[PDB]
Amino acid sequence: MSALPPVYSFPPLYTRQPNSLTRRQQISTWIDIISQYCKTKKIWYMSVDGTVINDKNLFNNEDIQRSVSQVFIDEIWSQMTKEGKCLPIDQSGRRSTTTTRYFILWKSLDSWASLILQWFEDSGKLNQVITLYELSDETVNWEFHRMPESLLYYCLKPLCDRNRATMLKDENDKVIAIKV
Amino acid sequence: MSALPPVYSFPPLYTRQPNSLTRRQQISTWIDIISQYCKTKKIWYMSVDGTVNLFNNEDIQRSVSQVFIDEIWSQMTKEGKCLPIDQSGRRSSNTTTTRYFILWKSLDSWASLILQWFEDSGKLNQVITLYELSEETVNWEFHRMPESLLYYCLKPLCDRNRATMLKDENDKVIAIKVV
Repeated sequence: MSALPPVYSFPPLYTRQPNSLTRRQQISTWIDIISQYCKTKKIWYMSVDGTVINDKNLFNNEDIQRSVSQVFIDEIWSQMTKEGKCLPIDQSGRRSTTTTRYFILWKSLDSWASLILQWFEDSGKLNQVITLYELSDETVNWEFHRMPESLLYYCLKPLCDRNRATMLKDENDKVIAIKV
Repeated sequence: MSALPPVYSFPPLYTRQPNSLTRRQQISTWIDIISQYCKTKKIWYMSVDGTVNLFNNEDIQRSVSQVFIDEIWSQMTKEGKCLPIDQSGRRSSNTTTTRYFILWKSLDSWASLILQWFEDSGKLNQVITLYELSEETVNWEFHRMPESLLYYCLKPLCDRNRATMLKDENDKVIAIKVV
């Protein structure tokens, strides 16, 4: 129960800082604000310009009348990407081939992998075949509930490695369900 | 969460901001940094100048002006995030407040957690001292809290008629019973 910080309204933050050292910190702060934000609002996608997609822009502070330059924002993303805090995706899968938006990873993919895997066991379904769609129905209500399927797919992949699961695709080789 | 946020190293923060609006936020950010710091390092006292220090960033080579710091404290005091005290107990600004009791947890809040322990330990009728309350049965967030400050968290219990305090020959609260 938190979302946006008090520093989120501190102007000097929106101004990029000339200084390898400083900028390095300032960016972390932003990285951090992002995760915390998406996390509490249970959001998953962020457009490169900061727009939030809903299963509303975080770099444009209306109240403070300030906005982070795209130039900086980009620095923010890469940095966040280098750190594994976000995932570059295009009109669908992992791409940073015209990456259009980001999958904010406040929880590692492997981490999500576990929590989902967990669910499966903590619900005995550890042998059945459930779809990704139902993965986000009434039965689910762990942090990952409502997570897009495309992104859900990336959280399950870890289960395919670690040989704990097998995915099932439809006629158009699209993952639709999975058995763990 | 560490003792210091990433913003703790963001210079612009140490510079006071000319602006009722802005400063107001900047201060909250500092208030916040303090609580969070003290909380995780399980610290309780902070000297007005910041000695825990926390206002003098060595790595960043930057330090908040006392002027600002004072604004920080009052603001933090208005909010009830801290408690002003002289070498003794609660003591107002001028009235020689020498240090602060950082309230990362409201007094009423602490009040509850302590009350809680009592019930969660059935001792809800006995007479335990503040010393034992701080120093081998206690291990909730309040474990190790100074007695003087512990006293202020129990007071709420005297109000709400849930407890009675017992002082020694030198009218010093030593124990308490919170039936």
